[PDB]
Formats: sequence, C-alpha cells, structure tokens
Amino acid sequence: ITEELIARLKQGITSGVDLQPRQVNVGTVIAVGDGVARLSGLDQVVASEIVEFPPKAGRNESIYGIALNLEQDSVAAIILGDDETIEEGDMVTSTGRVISVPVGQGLLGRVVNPLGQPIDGKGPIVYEKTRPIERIAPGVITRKSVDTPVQTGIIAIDALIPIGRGQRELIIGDRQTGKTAVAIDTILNQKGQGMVCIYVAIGQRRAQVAQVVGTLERFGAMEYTIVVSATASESAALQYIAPYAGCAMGEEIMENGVMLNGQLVKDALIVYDDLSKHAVAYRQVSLLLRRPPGREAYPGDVFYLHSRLLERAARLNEEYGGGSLTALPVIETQANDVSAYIPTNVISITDGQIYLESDLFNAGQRPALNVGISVSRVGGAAQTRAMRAVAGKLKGELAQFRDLAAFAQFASDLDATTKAQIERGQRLQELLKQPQYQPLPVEDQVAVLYAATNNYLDDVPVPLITKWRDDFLAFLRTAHPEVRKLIYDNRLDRKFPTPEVKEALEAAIKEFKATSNY
Amino acid sequence: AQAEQERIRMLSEAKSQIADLVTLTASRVLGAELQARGHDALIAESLAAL
Amino acid sequence: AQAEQERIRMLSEAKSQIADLVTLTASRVLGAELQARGHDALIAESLAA
Amino acid sequence: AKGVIQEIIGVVIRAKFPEDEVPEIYNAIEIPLGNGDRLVCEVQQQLGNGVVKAVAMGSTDGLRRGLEVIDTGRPIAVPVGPATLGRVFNVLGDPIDGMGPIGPEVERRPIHRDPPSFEEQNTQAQIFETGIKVIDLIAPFTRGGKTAIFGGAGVGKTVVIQELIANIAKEQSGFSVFAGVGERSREGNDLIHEMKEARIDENTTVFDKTVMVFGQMNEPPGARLRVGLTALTMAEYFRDEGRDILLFIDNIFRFVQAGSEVSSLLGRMPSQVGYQPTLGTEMGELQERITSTKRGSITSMQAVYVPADDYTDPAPATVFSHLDATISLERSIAERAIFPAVDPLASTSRILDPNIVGEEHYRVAQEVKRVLQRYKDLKDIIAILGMEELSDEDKLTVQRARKIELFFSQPFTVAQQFTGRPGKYVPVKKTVESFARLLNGEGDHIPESFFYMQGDFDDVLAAYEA
Amino acid sequence: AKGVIQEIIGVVIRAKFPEDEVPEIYNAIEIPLGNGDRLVCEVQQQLGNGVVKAVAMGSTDGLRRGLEVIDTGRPIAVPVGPATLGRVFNVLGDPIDGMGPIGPEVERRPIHRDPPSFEEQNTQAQIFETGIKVIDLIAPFTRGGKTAIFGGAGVGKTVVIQELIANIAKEQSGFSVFAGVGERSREGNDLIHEMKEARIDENTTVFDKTVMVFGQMNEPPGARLRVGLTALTMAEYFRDEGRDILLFIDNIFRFVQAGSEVSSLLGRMPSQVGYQPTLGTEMGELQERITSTKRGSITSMQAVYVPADDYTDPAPATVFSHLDATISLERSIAERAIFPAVDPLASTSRILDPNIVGEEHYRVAQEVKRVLQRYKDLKDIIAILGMEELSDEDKLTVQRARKIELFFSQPFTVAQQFTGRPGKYVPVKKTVESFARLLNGEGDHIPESFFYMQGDFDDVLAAYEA
Amino acid sequence: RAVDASVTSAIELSAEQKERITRELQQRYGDVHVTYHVDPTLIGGLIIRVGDQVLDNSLRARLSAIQRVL
Ligand SMILES: Nc1ncnc2c1ncn2[C@@H]1O[C@H](COP(=O)(O)OP(=O)(O)OP(=O)(O)O)[C@@H](O)[C@H]1O
Ligand SMILES: Nc1ncnc2c1ncn2[C@@H]1O[C@H](COP(=O)(O)OP(=O)(O)O)[C@@H](O)[C@H]1O
Ligand SMILES: [Mg+2]
Ligand SMILES: [Mg+2]
Repeated sequence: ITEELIARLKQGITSGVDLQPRQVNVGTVIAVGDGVARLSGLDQVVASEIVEFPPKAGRNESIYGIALNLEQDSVAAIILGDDETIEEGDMVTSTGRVISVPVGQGLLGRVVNPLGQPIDGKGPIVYEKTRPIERIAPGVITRKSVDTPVQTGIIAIDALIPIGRGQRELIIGDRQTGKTAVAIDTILNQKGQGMVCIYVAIGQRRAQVAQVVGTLERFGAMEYTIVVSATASESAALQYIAPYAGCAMGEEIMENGVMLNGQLVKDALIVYDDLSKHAVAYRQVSLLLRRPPGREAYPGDVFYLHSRLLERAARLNEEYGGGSLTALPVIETQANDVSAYIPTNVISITDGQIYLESDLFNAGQRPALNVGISVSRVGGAAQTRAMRAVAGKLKGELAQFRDLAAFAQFASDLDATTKAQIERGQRLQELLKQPQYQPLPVEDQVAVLYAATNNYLDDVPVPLITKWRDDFLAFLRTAHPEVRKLIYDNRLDRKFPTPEVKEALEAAIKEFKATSNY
Repeated sequence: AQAEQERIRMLSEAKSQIADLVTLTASRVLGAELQARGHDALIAESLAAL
Repeated sequence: AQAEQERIRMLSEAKSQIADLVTLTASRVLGAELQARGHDALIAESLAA
Repeated sequence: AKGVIQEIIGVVIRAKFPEDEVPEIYNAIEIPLGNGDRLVCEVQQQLGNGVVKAVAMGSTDGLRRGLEVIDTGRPIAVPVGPATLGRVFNVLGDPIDGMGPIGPEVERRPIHRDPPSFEEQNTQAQIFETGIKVIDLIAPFTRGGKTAIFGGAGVGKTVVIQELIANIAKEQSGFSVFAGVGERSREGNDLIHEMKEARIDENTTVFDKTVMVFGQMNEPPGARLRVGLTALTMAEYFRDEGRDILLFIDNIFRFVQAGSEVSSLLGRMPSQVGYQPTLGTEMGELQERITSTKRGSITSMQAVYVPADDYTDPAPATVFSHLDATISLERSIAERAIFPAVDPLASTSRILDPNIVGEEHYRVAQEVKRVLQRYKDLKDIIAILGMEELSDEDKLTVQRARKIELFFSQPFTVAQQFTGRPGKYVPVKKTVESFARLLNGEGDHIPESFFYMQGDFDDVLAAYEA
Repeated sequence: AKGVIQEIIGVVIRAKFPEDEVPEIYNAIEIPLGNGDRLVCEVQQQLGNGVVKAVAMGSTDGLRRGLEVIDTGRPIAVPVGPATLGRVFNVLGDPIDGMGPIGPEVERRPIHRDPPSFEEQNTQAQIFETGIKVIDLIAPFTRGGKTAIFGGAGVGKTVVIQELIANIAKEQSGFSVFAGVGERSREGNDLIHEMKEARIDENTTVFDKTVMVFGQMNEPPGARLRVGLTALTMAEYFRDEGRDILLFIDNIFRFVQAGSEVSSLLGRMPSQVGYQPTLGTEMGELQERITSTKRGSITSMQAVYVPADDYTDPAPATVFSHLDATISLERSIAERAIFPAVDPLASTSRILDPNIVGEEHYRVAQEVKRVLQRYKDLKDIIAILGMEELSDEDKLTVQRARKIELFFSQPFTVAQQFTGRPGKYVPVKKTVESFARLLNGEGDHIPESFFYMQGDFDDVLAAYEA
Repeated sequence: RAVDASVTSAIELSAEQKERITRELQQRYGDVHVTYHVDPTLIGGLIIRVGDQVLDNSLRARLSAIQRVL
C-alpha cells in the first residue's frame, strides 16, 4: 500500500517540521586535561548532561562526555571516549537529554557498551524505549519481603547462603578465587527458571569479557542474558557509568519484563563484575576533576555512589508488578583486608556476603567459600522448604567441624563421638566441592544433602565423596527420573520429607549403594 | 546456526557499506547539483523565526 | 558465497540505488532550482561504483 | 530570599544570594524542580558576596546552574505532634509511606535546636524500668541516657526494640521514635513496617505508637547525617509534653560516616582516620538532646557498628563517650532459645552502683556476674575433663549458673506470636528479689529447665511446682 | 606550529602556542638545541590560553625560558618495519647503539594507538611453547596471553626472560620485542646485547632477530613510562603483518613507578599511597594492546618486582588483573641452585584446563602439584625425623617430590656464563612424557642428585648410565 | 556590539548580502561584531552564532539527520 507511505510523507515535511531559526546552546573547550574538558561556560546544562562535541576537521565522528562539575564559568566534563582528539577551542554542543540506554526484549544476548552501543558486531540493537540511567530507588512501600529463591546451582550457596529474588548478595573475595566463577555458575543455572541475567564487566579485559561471553554462548546462556562491558582501556567515565546502565536494563526487566521462552519474565539478576574497579574508576574521575579526596583517596561520595547503585535492586510487591532484581556485586580485596574502604561500604549496604578465601581455594577445594564469616541476612526465607529443612543439619554439622577443625591431623586419636563428628564434617566439606560450569538443580542438591546429613556416606571413604556424588547423580538422572521429578514437584511443601518422597528417595539411594562399590 | 548468523551479519555489513557508499555519492553529486543550482535564497531560511 | 552474493546484489542494485539516490538527491535540499545541470546528471557524474 | 544556584559539584552546591537576606547556616534553601519536587538543601557555609555552600539532600542530577533557589529562613522544618504517630518520614519530614501529606495545620519545628539548658538537667539519675529482666538487672537503662546494643545480625535486636516500645507504651504512657540512620530500603523500609504492624503488644500496634523516620541508604550523605536530628525533633515534642520517649537509632556509626562523607565533600581537612574534623561536635549536637529534663525525658538505645573490631576507633570511641549503658546481644544465648539474647558478663551500665539503684540491686547484680564468671571459667574444667572434677561449692555454682541463665529468659507480650507464651513485665524490684532468692536459697531443689520463660521467682515457683 | 617555552620546573615544561595551532593532547613538542640535536617532550595537558604542560623525555639542563619549539602534529613516532629488526632504540625511536640513524624511508607510526576492538578478540587459547619445562607443566604460556613473573632482588627474572627469547628464536623465528622499562644499564645493556649476540642460530645471532627498546631509570620518568608503548608499537607492526610476535616487558613495577612520578610532577591529585589516580587506566592502555586478534597475536611476558613479599603493592596489585598466567620465583628455591627458581606452587595459569593443553597434561600437572604439595606438608617430619616414622609409601612420595623439584631445574642457554653447562631446550609434549614417567616410577632407582640439570628423562637416564 | 558573533556560509558572501544579514541581526544589537567565515566544505547553509547559542540550519545538518537511518 504505497498510498499509505505517500500520506504519511508529504505532510510532516510541509507542516510537521518547525524549521524555525532558534539559538541552541553550546560552549568552547578551554582546557583538556587527563580526559577532562572544561567546555568554557556552556550555560543551561543539567548537572549530568551528555555533551556532544560535534565532528570537526580531522574527525568525522562525534565523541560524548558527561558534564559532572558545573562550576561558575566552567563545566568540567569527563570524556566517555578517547581524549586524544578533543582540542582547545573545540565547539561543544549540549544535548538536553540525560544519559539513556536502550532496554527491553531486543537487547538480549548482546554485548553492549554502557551507552548501549553494540560491541559484538552483530548489528544494531532493536528497541523502542530507552530507560534513563541514574533513577531514584523504588521506595519504601513499593517493595516486598524476599521470599522466592534464586537457585545459584552450587551447593554451598544454595544451602548455607540463600540468595532470594530482590536480595543484594555480595561475592567478596581476593585475587582469583572463583568470584567470576561463582557468578558465571549462577548465571548458567537460570536456564529454565524465568530469570534475565545481566553481566556488567567493569574494568575487565577485552579478552576476559570475550572469554566469559564465549562461555555463556557455549552453554546456551545467551537467550536470557545481557552483557555490558567497560574494559580497562575504556575511559574512566565509561567504567563509572557501566553498572548504572546495567541496572537500568535490569530495572526495565523488573518493571515491564520481557517475553522469555514464551512467557513474561519480570525477575532479573545483575552481576556487577567488580565494584572495586568501579570505585577505582570513580576515584580517577573525581581526582582528575580536582574533587576533595576522602579516606584512601576515594571521594566523599563513593558510599552514596554504590548505595544508589545497589539500592535499585528490590522485590516489588504485587501492586507494582511483582518483579525483582537481584544484585550480585563483586569486590577484589587485597590480602583479604575486608576492613578496607569499599569492602566495608559494600558489606554495610548489601544484604549478605559470600566470603571467598585464597587459602581454601589453594587448599585444593575449588569453591573457596567461607561459611564461618559469610552470611545471608535474608536467611531461610530465600530457600525452598525442602532445602530449608534439609540444610539445617548441614549447617550445624559444618559449624561443629569448624569448631574442631584443628584435629584433622588428629582425628583418629580422639573420642569416638568427636571422631564421628570430624569424619562427617570432612565428608560434608568434600561434598561441597564442585567443578566449574556444573550447576546442580535444586532437587539434586536436596537429594544429595538428604543423603549426606543422614548416615549414608559414612561407609564412603572421604576422598571418593565427589565421585560418589557425581555417579549418584548420574544414576538418579538415568535410573530414577521419577524421584527427581517428585522431589522437584513438592519442593515447596511445608513438610518436605513426606512419606512418598521419603520412601522413594530412600529406595533410590539404597539401590545405588547396593549397585555401586566403594 | 553460526554459519547462518554469519551470512545475516555479512549481508547486514554489506548493507551498511552500501549505505555509506550511497551517502558519499549523494554528497558528491549534491555538491555538483547545488553549485549549478545556486544558493541565493539560503539567507531567507535563516530568519523564519529569528 | 555471501561476499559473492553481496557484490552481485550491489552491482545489480546499483541502478536502484541510483533511483533511490535521485529521490534522496531531490529531497537532499527539499528543492532543486530549474537552472541546474540536473540532479540525475550529478548522480550520473557521481555514479562511481 | 530568591537566590540563584551557581555551582553544582555532586551533592555540594553553591547558591548566590543578594548582599542582604543571605541564608544563615542550616537555613534549608529549597530549589523548585520538576513538579513541586523540591530539592531541599542545607546551607553549611557563607562565602564571599552572598555565595552559600549547601548539601544536596537529594538527587541533584536534574539541576542546572542558574535555577531559582528559595530560602526558607530557618533550618529544615519537620512535622511534630500526634499526627506523626504511625507514619514513616524521610529526613525532610515528608511522609514516605502510602498515606497522604501531613497537612499545613500540623506544627513544624526546626531540625537544628539546642539541647536543654544546664538548669533543666536532672541532677540525679533515675533508673528506667525497661521490664526485660536481664536488662533491668545487669545493664539497666538510665532515664535520659543512651545505650548500645552490640548483638549479632539476627539475634533478637528487633524483638527487643519491639518489647521496649510495648513496655514504654503500656506501663507508662510514653511513645517511641525509630531513627533508621542509613537504613537499608529492604531490611528497614519493609522488614520493619510489617514486623511493627503485625506485632501488637496490646490492641494498638507497635507501629501505631511509634514515629518512624528513615534516612535510607540510597539518599545522599546530608540526609543520612540529619535524619537523626529529624528523629530528635519529632521526639522532642512528646518530651516537651511531659512524656517519656524511647529514641531508637539504628547503627549510629552510619551517622558518623555520613558526617565524615559530608565533611570530605565540603573539603574540610580530615582527622585521625579520615573522619570529619568536627566529629566530637557533631556527636555532641546529636546525643545531647537525649537527656532527662525536668518536664520529660528521652531515653535512647542506639545500635553501633564497630569498624573492624576496634573499640578504640574514633567513631565508636566518640560514641562511647556519650553512652550510659551497653548491651552485648549474643547468638550463643540464642541457640539455647533465651529470648533476651543478652550476655550478662559483657553488658555493662554506669547506673549499676549502690547509690542510684540501691544496695540490694547492686549486690544481687554483682553476685549474678560473679557466678556467671565462675561458670565461664569452669567451661574448660567441664569440657576438658567433665563434671566429676568439679569440687564442692563449684558444682553448685555451675548448677545455679544454668538456672540463672535460663531465668533471664522472659516471655514478651510481642513474642506471643513466636512462642505463644503470655507476655510478662517484671518490675526491677521484683527482679532483684527473685534473683536474690534464687542465690541465697530456694531454686536448688527445683530442677533447671523450669525457670524457662518465667517472670518473678514467685511466678516460676507457683507455676512449675505443680 | 611554532611555540615558546614559558616555564621549566624539573622535567616538566610549559610551552605557549598561537591559539589557532595549539598542539593536541599527546603531540611531541620537539624542542631544538644548539648542537643540532633536539629535546622531544610530549604534551600531556592543554590548559589556559594555548598553554601546554609537557614532560621532558630528556635531561632539560640546557634550555632557557624562551626557546622556540616546533609542534610535530603527530604523537611520538617510532620506526616500524623489517628495517627496525636487530636494533636498539630509546623511547623516541632513535637508535641508541653504535649503528647509524634509521633512514627517512622507514615507516613511522604513533605510539598512542587504540587496542583491538572486542570483536577482533580471539577465544582459542592455543598454548605457546617455551622450552623451560617447569613453566610448560606448571603454568604454560598462552598466545596473546600476559604471563608475568614475581618476586625479585636476586631471583632470575631477567635471566628467564633472556632464556625465553633465546629458546623462542630457536623455535620458528620468534621475533621478540624486548621492552626495557627502566632497566639497569648493566642488566639491560651489554648483557642483553652481549648474551643475544652470543646466542647464535644459523649464523644469525638472536640479537639480530629481536628489537630492544630500553628506557632508563637514568632517563626522566616520562621516557620510562612511554618506552612500553614504544615497544608495543614495534610489536604491533609485526602483529599487523600477521606474524606471531612475542613482546617482553622488564619490571612493569618500574612502569608503574614511572607513572607515579610523572603524575606527581604534573600536579595530579595523589591517589592511594601517593600513587597516580590513573593507575588502572595506564596499565589498561599498556596491557590491552597485548592480545590475540584474528590476524596476528602479541603473546607476552612481563616481569614484576614485588617489594619484599608485598603482593598488595599497587604495581603487582594493578597488574594481576591483566595476567593469564603467573609465575612466582622464590629465593628459597634460588638457594637450591635452580635456574628457573620458579615456585611450582603459587604459579597458576588460566589454560591449565584438560581440553586446552591435552587430557593427560592437566592430570599430570595436578599430580605433580599433589606430590609437591605433600612434600611441604611433611617438611618438618623429614626435617626432625629424617624421613623416620614416614608411611614408607610417603617416603616414595617424598623421594619422588625431591626428584621432581631437582628435575625442574634446566641449564639455560643464557646461564652458561655463570656456571652452567650448555643449555637444553626441552620441547613440551616431549617432556610431559618425561614427567609422566617420573611419576609412574621409572626413575625410582636413579639417585636423587642425577636429576639436577638434564632436561628430558632420557637425558638423566643417559647421565645415570655413566 | 556588546555581544560577539560568528557566521559561516558555504559560498563567498557578496557585500550586499553581507550587509543584509548584518542588519538582519537587529534582534540583539544591530551590526554586532560578526566574523564571516566560509568553510567551503559546508554546503548551501548558514551557521550563525550569537553569544553562547548557535543556529545550524545548514544542509549538512539535514544530511546527517537522514544519515542517522544507518
Ligand atoms: N568452581 C571452580 N571449579 C574449578 N575451577 C575453578 C573454579 N573456580 C575457579 N576455578 C579456576 O580458577 C580460575 C580463576 O577463577 P575465576 O576467574 O572465576 O576467579 P575470580 O576471583 O573471578 O578471578 P579474577 O579476580 O582474576 O577475575 C578459573 O579460571 C579456573 O581455572
Ligand atoms: N639461570 C641462572 N643460572 C645461574 N644464575 C642465575 C640464573 N638466573 C639468575 N641467576 C643469578 O641471578 C643474578 C641475576 O638475576 P636476574 O635475572 O637479574 O634477576 P632480577 O632481574 O630479578 O634481578 C645473576 O647474577 C645470577 O647470579
Ligand atoms: Mg573474576
Ligand atoms: Mg631484572
């Protein structure tokens, strides 16, 4: 119907475009420092506009910058791109629009800048609405208590450190300890749990983010995940605004939702890959803007910064949509100094901690979680009733072992009861070891912990507990699918150990122990 | 599937290249047409509202 | 094959792009003085590829 | 009035006013923005010719240099009165809960007042009957005195706060005020409203008898700094009415670090850890209006976070300079299900001396501490070796220590949902007599695990001796 | 493009230009000198009215406050091409050895380029062979990977970096780009030149196949800072040519320290412990250009000097995030006369995955670590008990661990001067079998001392024959 | 006069047109300090700047706007 195109055209051009001479506001750069321009005194600029720097001779691209400090006769604007090109006297025009990012269904399974520009080279983003960055928190009456669990897929977290929809759980650790491993496992575990994952990748390497994206691609995890990226080479402004763009996307998922696997999904998960490097980027931006340095040279408002970032993660009630947004910030502690500035800030503003230690990691134990100091302050509310009932015994026994952990090299030479406790603790700790990219579904973890808590693995030697778990799981998958289905179906039951599930599980485990030899 | 996505992206990248070439050709031709056309009345457009 | 098809499509559709270039050239400035060599003439001179 | 905003550097802004009518310090200049959404600020300095530096107390993102700035002529004014009961406010005094605006008819008072003058101070210290036996005995409150609650995250702090609100609402008329300084928008904005609305010591809900003010985490440093003063201004009306008020502050260390961040933003020289140079004075402006005047009294119970674990750090040090009691809640008393999870050997209180609480109270408190200390020491004897090694008069000490530890447990009127036992309020004198009787006599022939959740010694005796 | 020098304070120079032709941010100011040579500063900050603040790149003890300066228009330009092969350069890309100046026909490129985009990045983690076995089956290389060495003050980092260049010139061609950031003149000069010229293959010295760019603690901070970028340009040329270039950086610790000094002299606000605010971004721009594109790949190793043992120090702390593999040299092993002196434990590698280096490679690497990890656990047992009270089966573990620890040592073609016998290149997949045989127990009868320095297991067998 | 301004035109401006546009800008002050530029790369357009506000009705602007379809 070309007549429709003819009617739509020929009217907007004649009397739909103002074409009115009016004077739009601009300024001129008067000093370019370390990625910071002053833009002279461009007036009528909102406190965080994005200035435009139109192309000039020797540059056919447009480079954007954030106007952060609005001084009298000076607007010190941090540049988002490369400052090699902007020169003194360059005319800069200010858009009236605050930073915005494309969001929604279309931006799914794509690697994008904080500004939303693709960096995957797979075409432009398809979208129709842009959500402004830097939004106010949901508020007081808008939220609901965290109840629905977020099955991360690794036994230690899902049993001892619950993560629920809306919770802000911190992965605090040191050097390489599996923080990205724990996060990437959590993301991979959401294949059919109605969640949209956001990875932010602040200050990482291009090769590292490429490797993570390849890992998600390999496990078919790019039909439900977004990846933002502001690598190390990128200017400090891009890293500074990266997590805010990521959580803007997450907020769009939370409020409106997206059509995932033929159903509307309003739950989101966002993993700020390094709030430590984010704070470092913000410190660079502040110090280059000559803002006053606070403790440890971080500006006075880094706490406010991470606070407004993280408090946008919430569990909206049914009135406002029922959506959710779980934040999983990650921090790179130095020498396990948890008392440093940003670690203290983030543990104070977050709802729980997942302490990853280098000692346990180098101790041969892959998942280096520290149950003693790690805490999820949501508690059992973020566990299914099944896992909640099963894991109390696990927590008690692990606590007992940690109390008597000094006797591993003296376990045999002790009381019978103490020897039994130490043996059980060693078996449980060996059981919590898990390889990488191998998430365990909730029913599987429930079955394994039901076995372990009850006196079933006592016959099993300690070094073979992991192999026992692996082949027992394979047995349940192939030999007794109905047991897994039954456990999954009544996971929410108030009294999970019902007679039917109890006897089915007992029969399955007894059959496996009879068939196998250890 | 990866091969199929590559063909789609290759066509898309070819589409972008064609669009850029067409834009450059239009700019070169637009300059020629404008010069032969003349630009006497451009001043009148600068005061429709100012 | 994709590269060969694209080159074939680009070469085959060059006239169509010229037809679109004429429409864009006509709408390039929203007008065309009659005292000119012609938008089509400039497009032919700037046909290039 | 009618200044113009000149500079915007993060939260800090500078507004230029005429030569006259320059706002004073703490004058709450408001910026019209959006649709009536005012970015209330707080002037902190006067510079040059009418330029005044102010803290954002809001987003300060949609602002542009050159906007109109309106001076209110007074510090931030917050509503005060019964109209604030059962409502939830931010630092600015606007109700953030669902209900509507307070309305112009309700009185509004400046946030920045001066503490009571020297004459108004109570010459002597009066014990505050909190009702909870362990607190009333081991770490008694002081009428108009501060208190610290160093307990584990999830050991019963909120339940204790609810019980204190219930007692101050029930026995004496009273009210309560909750100042969630830097309180998380989940564990504070929501994990509290539901708990205080469901919790009903009497027909009235704890929520209906308490004024709630939240300086949320996401708010800028100015809000977290002045939310405590907003809470104090809201409580001071009820104190001026002659009532006795409990002011609960959540993690006063967040108030300290909000002040530190504000000082750093203003460019002041840092001090001794990086904390604000005006740390003592800031902690004095707050926490000095928490005093027992002639007309009424504001008692307070302030949660405190120790940086690292340094009781010598300047923040907890300056807080301790203004503390009259300390309660160390412990999870170890929580696995053994005692509701007040208070460690009697770590919790202390200044008022626990013979002169103020009397001779008998001090004697029984010292005796309880002594037997508990003996039991703690004999931990190793009982665990390493066993009960048989315990000598005569030391088996009895441990035996009594068990019964003392259980007898500290009390059934709260707000705990009748968790456990179902009816509430009980044991007066201080009843606690003194009960514990004296338990120590110098009766209670040995009665087996332990029968002092569990009982009030006076008469209550346990009559109830569980049948 | 002609300015005038305004101020000169230390190695920081302020020049003024006409407003219409102020140099960009990273242009070379190129101050001419009377003798005929020139001082080539670089702009770092455009401030004021056509005033630029620049770093010296040179002595700056022979210039006044009015010298004319010619803006180059382009950043520091360095030669690139086969012509710049087997030549020694400084930060400005000027040949500092005795040979004549590079001709004007050699292509010159700016040192401030952009790293490869995200799309160009490659995910295939192909292993890169080195010949130092303890590096090959503890923490192997990765093409387009940032290996790094740690520890310092005596442990052989520079020597293993020379050995790698020699062995990788034996392997294929291995055109190596040595980036001497603040290298000692003795270490970098007349020892790298001497050793590389001595190391001969096919009547063409390894020196003639590698390009060396030496900054100098003696040169000002700016030269030591930008020397790494110069070497990166030199290698990026060959990467664009498609060849697999190998770039070596000496003591990135000195790169960080030079950055800190430049920042302090420039008046930048100090960050952390007096370090530059741009610590992360400088390492980002230096390290991000080292990667593997589809066409070519700049594989690399970067030596690091950790002060004492403080891995928290800002230089190693910054560089850790960019490493695909880390090697930890310890003095305790050096006291054991081990050329590699690498610690088999605490030296990881991201490609130590069954399906990247072969199925047996991962399990034999872990088994060797398991054997060595056991030896540490019972070190005190062996110490005071002299292997007594051992489980015997553990004695074999002990014996195999000591044999393994001695067998990691390899005569370095670059260590022949000190004491060693001629070097041996031990190809991976020819000596992973050797270690598998050792674990299996084929060398359970050979004495311990015969695994001292031999390379393959066949070599120690042949030695044991005699 | 008090305010400074700048003007750019694709073609070399004739004197009569220069005076015409000079007196056209009488909204602010009349014959303000105008530094007429050419910038021949500009096509059939007029970029006038007065104070810290610009006007850009040049055809390059519309060409870029159409190019945004990319
Ligand atoms: N759960 C795991 N199972 C097996 N291997 C693991 C596991 N977690 C980590 N690893 C190993 O440790 C390496 C480093 O882990 P990872 O990158 O996840 O840690 P990190 O703390 O995120 O590190 P970084 O700070 O360097 O980004 C992984 O490449 C893998 O080799
Ligand atoms: N492979 C080796 N063989 C013999 N001696 C070595 C070897 N590697 C290092 N050394 C000793 O270390 C010294 C130089 O160490 P070097 O490689 O410069 O370490 P760094 O660069 O950290 O100072 C030499 O003088 C020598 O004594
Ligand atoms: Mg990581
Ligand atoms: Mg060295």
